[PDB]
Amino acid sequence: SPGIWQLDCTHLEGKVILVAVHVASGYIEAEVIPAETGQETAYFLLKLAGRWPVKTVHTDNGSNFTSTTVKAACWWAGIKQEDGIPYNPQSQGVIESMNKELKKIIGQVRDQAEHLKTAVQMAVFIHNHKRKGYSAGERIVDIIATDIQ
Amino acid sequence: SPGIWQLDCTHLEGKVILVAVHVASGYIEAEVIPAETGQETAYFLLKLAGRWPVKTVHTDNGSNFTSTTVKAACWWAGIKQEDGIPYNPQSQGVIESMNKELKKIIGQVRDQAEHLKTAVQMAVFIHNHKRKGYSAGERIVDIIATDIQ
Ligand SMILES: CN(Cc1ccccc1C(=O)NCc1ccccc1)Cc1ccc2c(c1C(=O)O)OC[C@H](CCC(=O)O)O2
Ligand SMILES: CN(Cc1ccccc1C(=O)NCc1ccccc1)Cc1ccc2c(c1C(=O)O)OC[C@H](CCC(=O)O)O2
Ligand SMILES: [Cl-]
Ligand SMILES: [Cl-]
Repeated sequence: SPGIWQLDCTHLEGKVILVAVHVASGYIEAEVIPAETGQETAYFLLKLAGRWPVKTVHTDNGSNFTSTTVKAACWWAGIKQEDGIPYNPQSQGVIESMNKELKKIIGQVRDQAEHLKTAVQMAVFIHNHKRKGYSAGERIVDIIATDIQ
Repeated sequence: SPGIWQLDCTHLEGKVILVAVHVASGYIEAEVIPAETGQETAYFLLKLAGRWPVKTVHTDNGSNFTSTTVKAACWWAGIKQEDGIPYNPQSQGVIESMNKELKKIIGQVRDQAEHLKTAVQMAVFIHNHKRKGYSAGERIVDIIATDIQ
């Protein structure tokens, strides 16, 4: 499970926030895109996999699962592309809670930037650094390092 | 040194590739931008610092050191902004070598994408996964996890 990630798409201000969540740690990366296309999703996964050791991605919906551009990115980056069916129903609730948390943080910073993308990156920073006591950023590094060793 | 990063700007195809290098590991993040501005640099640092525990950034040039937008990003993200003067002359050679390596990789993948940004992300992936035997991606995680513990 050190290599498992989950995609998540949420909406704000008539734009799309694409999120990848490292399941085991709750660490996230995110970007603002005008719309959630296969090409946007593919590029996002390519970035993610160059930065972290991404073994498996649970796609956020059936369109991204189906997308041959997304499949091409997963092939390129050596990622196992999987569906995102919540066989464990707790997954649904976790993601919904996360989207609510992120939107709350974006609200708290929204006046510190003109553009939504800046606010989203501020929210990523706050989420990943928040101690709950370790932070998600500490947890992901410890989980992966333990795996390497 | 787990928290020390160096900025680096290189050019290709009439575009700018902005790179951050984790000094102790050689791990990199990079993006393609139309031009180096304070705003682009500030946004890049904001992204980097939300993803890794960035303590100190050696700026790539004096304009980015001076830029009040870059200083504002460093303030926001809790980064110590420093100059990039190669007091150790080996620094110069390392960054030059890295730029040549990255451009080499970009050439090797260039026909696998229409857009330069895609090729740059492929190059980031290849660089960070390359075993030198550990990869830069393994070294950065080990270095940071050892720091946390
Ligand atoms: C579609 N294209 C096809 C292609 C075109 C030419 C040669 C090979 C291929 C090919 O299939 N390569 C294999 C491959 C490797 C990795 C990932 C996917 C496929 C690749 C691609 C995907 C997402 C992008 C791209 C590009 C691009 O061509 O550069 O460009 C920027 C864009 C930014 C986000 C947005 O703007 O949506 O995301
Ligand atoms: C310039 N602006 C000033 C500002 C405007 C309104 C309110 C507060 C501030 C303010 O000073 N906040 C403190 C602050 C926090 C964090 C970093 C820097 C400053 C902030 C900013 C920087 C880089 C960006 C932005 C933005 C934006 O406003 O959203 O937008 C996307 C753009 C993308 C890259 C490109 O397009 O160059 O990079
Ligand atoms: Cl972090
Ligand atoms: Cl990696």
